[PDB]
Amino acid sequence: MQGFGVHTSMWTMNWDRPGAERAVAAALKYEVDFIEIPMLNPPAVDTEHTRALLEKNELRALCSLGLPERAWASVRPDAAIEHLKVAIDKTADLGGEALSGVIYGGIGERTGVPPTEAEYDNIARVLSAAAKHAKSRGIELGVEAVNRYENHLINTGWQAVQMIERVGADNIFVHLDTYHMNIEEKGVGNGILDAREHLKYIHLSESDRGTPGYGTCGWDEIFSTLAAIGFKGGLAMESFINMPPEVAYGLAVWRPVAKDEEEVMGNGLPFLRNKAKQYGLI
Amino acid sequence: TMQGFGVHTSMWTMNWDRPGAERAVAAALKYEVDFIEIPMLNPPAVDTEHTRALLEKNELRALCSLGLPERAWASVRPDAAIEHLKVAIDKTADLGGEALSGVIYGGIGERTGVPPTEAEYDNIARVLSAAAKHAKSRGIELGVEAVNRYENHLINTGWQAVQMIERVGADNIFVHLDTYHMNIEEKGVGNGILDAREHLKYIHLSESDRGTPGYGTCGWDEIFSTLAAIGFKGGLAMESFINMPPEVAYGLAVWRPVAKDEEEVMGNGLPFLRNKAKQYGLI
Amino acid sequence: MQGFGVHTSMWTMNWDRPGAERAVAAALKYEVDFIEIPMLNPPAVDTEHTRALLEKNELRALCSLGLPERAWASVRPDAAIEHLKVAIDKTADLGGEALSGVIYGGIGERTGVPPTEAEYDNIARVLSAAAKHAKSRGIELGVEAVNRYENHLINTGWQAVQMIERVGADNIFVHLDTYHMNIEEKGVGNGILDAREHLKYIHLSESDRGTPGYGTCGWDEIFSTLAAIGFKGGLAMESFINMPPEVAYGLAVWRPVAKDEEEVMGNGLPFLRNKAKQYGLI
Amino acid sequence: TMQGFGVHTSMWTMNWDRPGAERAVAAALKYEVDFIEIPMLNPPAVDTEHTRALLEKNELRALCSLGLPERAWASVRPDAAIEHLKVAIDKTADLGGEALSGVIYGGIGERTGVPPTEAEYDNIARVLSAAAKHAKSRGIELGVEAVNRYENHLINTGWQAVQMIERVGADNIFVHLDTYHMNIEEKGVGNGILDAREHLKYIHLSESDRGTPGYGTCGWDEIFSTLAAIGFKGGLAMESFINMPPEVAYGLAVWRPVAKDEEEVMGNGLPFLRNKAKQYGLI
Ligand SMILES: O=C(CO)[C@H](O)[C@@H](O)[C@H](O)CO
Ligand SMILES: O=C(CO)[C@H](O)[C@@H](O)[C@H](O)CO
Ligand SMILES: O=C(CO)[C@H](O)[C@@H](O)[C@H](O)CO
Ligand SMILES: O=C(CO)[C@H](O)[C@@H](O)[C@H](O)CO
Ligand SMILES: OC[C@]1(O)OC[C@@H](O)[C@H](O)[C@H]1O
Ligand SMILES: OC[C@]1(O)OC[C@@H](O)[C@H](O)[C@H]1O
Ligand SMILES: OC[C@]1(O)OC[C@@H](O)[C@H](O)[C@H]1O
Ligand SMILES: [Mg+2]
Ligand SMILES: [Mg+2]
Ligand SMILES: [Mg+2]
Ligand SMILES: [Mg+2]
Repeated sequence: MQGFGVHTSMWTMNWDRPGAERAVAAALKYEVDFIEIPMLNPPAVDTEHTRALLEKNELRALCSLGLPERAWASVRPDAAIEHLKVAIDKTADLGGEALSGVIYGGIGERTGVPPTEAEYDNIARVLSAAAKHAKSRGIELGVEAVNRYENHLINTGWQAVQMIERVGADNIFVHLDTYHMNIEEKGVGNGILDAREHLKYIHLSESDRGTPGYGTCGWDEIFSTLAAIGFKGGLAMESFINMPPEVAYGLAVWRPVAKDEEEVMGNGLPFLRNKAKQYGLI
Repeated sequence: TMQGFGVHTSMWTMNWDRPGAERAVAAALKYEVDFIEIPMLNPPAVDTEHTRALLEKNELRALCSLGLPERAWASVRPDAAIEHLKVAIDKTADLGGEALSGVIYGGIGERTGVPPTEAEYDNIARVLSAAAKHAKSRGIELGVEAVNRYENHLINTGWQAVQMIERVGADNIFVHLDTYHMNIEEKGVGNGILDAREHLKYIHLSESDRGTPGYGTCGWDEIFSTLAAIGFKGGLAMESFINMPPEVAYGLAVWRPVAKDEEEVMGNGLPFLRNKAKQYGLI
Repeated sequence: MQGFGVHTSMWTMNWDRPGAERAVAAALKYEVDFIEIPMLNPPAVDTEHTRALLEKNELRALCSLGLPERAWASVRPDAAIEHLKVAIDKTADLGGEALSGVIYGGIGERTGVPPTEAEYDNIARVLSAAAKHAKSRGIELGVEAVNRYENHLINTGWQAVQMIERVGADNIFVHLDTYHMNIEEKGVGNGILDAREHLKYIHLSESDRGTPGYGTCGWDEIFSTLAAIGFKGGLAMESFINMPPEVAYGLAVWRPVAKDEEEVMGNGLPFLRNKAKQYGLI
Repeated sequence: TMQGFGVHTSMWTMNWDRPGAERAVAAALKYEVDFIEIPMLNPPAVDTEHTRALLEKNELRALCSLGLPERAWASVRPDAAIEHLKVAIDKTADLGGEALSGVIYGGIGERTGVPPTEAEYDNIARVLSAAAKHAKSRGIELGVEAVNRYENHLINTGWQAVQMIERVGADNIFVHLDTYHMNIEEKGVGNGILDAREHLKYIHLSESDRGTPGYGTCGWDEIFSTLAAIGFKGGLAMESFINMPPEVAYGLAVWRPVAKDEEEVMGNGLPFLRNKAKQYGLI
């Protein structure tokens, strides 16, 4: 994945047929290169319809998800493997090139105590099996580090890399998110540095999930460090103008992040494209 | 109105028993602070006279802070919240504290999955009006600390805190901001200070990862410049989660160390904050 | 002045008839509230044409200059007074509301040692005379602090305020410039703080004189501090893009500051207006 | 190959005379820096055996820096520049210095009034080629420091510095950046580091007003993150003009104190920079 993309919560709450149409049409208005589609209810996704829309409008895609509690990999690894296999198949069927996000646990997952080796061992077994299935469908898997309040297992670039190393697959990458790094990284550039050998995808998300350029993220540090490590993967926006219901409780958007998609896309995407030009990103 | 620099004593003591109070006051003297913030996990157990004597002997000012336990969350159990707050207010006053602050309007862990409602805010306002009257009768103030979306769904920004203060209509409730929470919640960190400017009397100076101030993602120059520009008169209180007791830490989503040790946090973070306060004239 | 404006150097440094027309046309294109008119040669300005242009287009204006060497106030105060009187009359007659800039000296002053009381006494005598003339024509005067390399006399907000106190006039204000403050102020907000009782005008200029938003100025600190002191004066964008070479060389522009006007105005003005909205200056 | 932390000796002495050398070396030991950077502005006046003995006695490494005097500006008087640089290189080597850096291609305060020309750059390239051979004969390297538009019109950015190193084609010339200069010249400070990454061996960590690092407008987190990202392994050196060498004062434009004294800059600035280097995993 290359260039600029948008997580489709910018435009649709649910990836149903009307929502897919609405999101793809909106993406065309902004000349982005790809979209990121939530894979939160895999049997409900009409893959033939989404593939038709993507190919007609010359858009690339990937999918992302968080695991439902019934299938959290850390404690119910057999259910997690079965869920990920279905999500991988649907991602591949619609033409998506990867399945990323919190593929190792829940959005809002917490035991109340620090993560344990038994949990990480379960996650490793799940991701090893999922990565084999992904290879059979020709897609990659991404592991997104999220903040301490959304998951207790993988919060930093360094923890994400440790899991990629624990699994020992060749088709799992690290996915970072500036909103999460703004909380978790001891200096935001350190997350990028720690993840550099595996970093293929980054959510350029403002500190309050609003408009990039108008929060507390350290954008100049972020873009300088991406340029320094030779980043050439996907640059994707993530702003919860709409909230997918299956993850709303974990994402904690209790008030509007911005007025509407026109504001976030009209002000945020030019800011990010201009910063990528300024620091010479590949 | 607290003045100068202080510290939240969690780095030495979250259980304010007799040895814990001595340990915390000894730390405050070591680091030469102007005041301490005393956590009240269990208000009834506090020895008010021992603490009062310690503060007076050492010319240390203090305030107290807490969050409501689930049995007393104001949004849903306002009668129980009033009863909890009355005990904490009396203990604060009797030990010589000048205010009770923190998440006095709810608890860590509140989340409905939807936006806060008028019904919830009505209950919070009734609780804070009763608590404010009790605090007035004991000659202290109350502070409302805005915390981030994941800890509570009701008061996350300076502007929401001010709206609640206006809803209650008391004269002795102020806004308490926290740079760690503002780093998530405010649309530009200075905007929390700007929105709260008529009521801001206290700020937690905490790094973005609860570690060492100066070494994270908080915008310290914007924070201190904006405090100076609004003419901030109030407590500058350092807050770090280093050495917090495990069960408290886990409740605040601390799953891994926030910093190497106290010598990193206090040896690097306190001078950073004092230097910034001098730089921008807050001193 | 209130709202947003532009220093017209991007279209005109020589305020002749076609230059005035070109600048007012640009002001309307970018929907600004006011223009800052450079006065390289005050005697040559057609005051009636400019006044009619401003009035017809509902545009407000102020003027600015730096003193030429024959009239540097620190050493040639009588000549400085004569030069300022002519500029003040031209400003008032064209409908301008203030004369600002380096009205206390010139670009290129440098003794090699710290500024002296004798220098400051001559400047104060000049500004006292000029302020009285300005008052008789109904306009104010602004003192722009500029960096150490351009002039050795007034570099910080606090130095500007000390000169306002030394003169004792009631119609002189402080004019700050983010490009100069980025060098001179010990934390950029401190220039605004120190000048808070007298600050009525600010040049919003990137650190390299290029595109605001894309440099090393601390824009969030600048706008938050302006909001916090209750700033109600002019927000004026300044960029050296397309400056006439002669003038550019005198300001040490040895290479392009930006790609073109489309970059500077198309990226820079929205950035600044968005920041002003974000922090409630509007 | 300088490494670790060092200080430009204007922190402590206005001239590198015998009393000034003793003062500066003594102060450097008090702060446990790894090296000092000695101005080479009056080469025939430097007592090289005295400085060598002090450095060797106190286990301190050193390099030298300069700006060319107008009589020997390389862009217009290249033969004089070569003769001046040969003397400066010889004295640097005699006192045990490992490199000669700074504005070795022109003046501090050099200005024609118009943009730089190819003929000026041809002269500089010829000078630097000849100087680089002499430096190799004495076993030291040369550094080219980009400085801002008001101090020199020829080399202002990392990218311009690299273009000159490539033009000269000598393998013993490195790029030397300075955060005070990059704060003005680089379109985003990290771009200077990125542009110079193949040749960057030395950086002045100098605050935006030449005062205390951490208390100005330099983007330190961006600076340190980008240094770490490019694998920087050279010298990290402070530059604060507590004292002003007279031969460059007019060009450096320090008209008012940059800070209270050296105790304030070293006491607050060096720990800040060391802590940032640790934070981003340089040191
Ligand atoms: O940032 C995230 C959740 O905090 C993830 O990026 C998540 O939103 C997935 O995309 C769900 O589609
Ligand atoms: O920031 C806070 C919780 O997130 C509060 O400051 C908390 O630490 C309590 O009041 C502790 O007394
Ligand atoms: O910033 C400035 C010079 O450095 C001034 O603003 C200058 O542009 C003149 O006054 C222009 O009229
Ligand atoms: O930063 C500098 C001058 O602007 C340099 O470090 C200067 O010291 C010369 O290059 C050597 O003095
Ligand atoms: O693919 C075009 C279309 O409009 O997409 C949305 C879907 O609900 C509609 O049934 C279908 O006709
Ligand atoms: O002046 C700013 C401020 O918020 O004004 C109101 C006052 O209660 C506070 O002490 C002070 O910080
Ligand atoms: O090297 C020791 C010493 O003190 O350094 C300073 C120099 O002026 C003195 O002459 C010499 O004795
Ligand atoms: Mg994300
Ligand atoms: Mg707090
Ligand atoms: Mg200006
Ligand atoms: Mg330097």
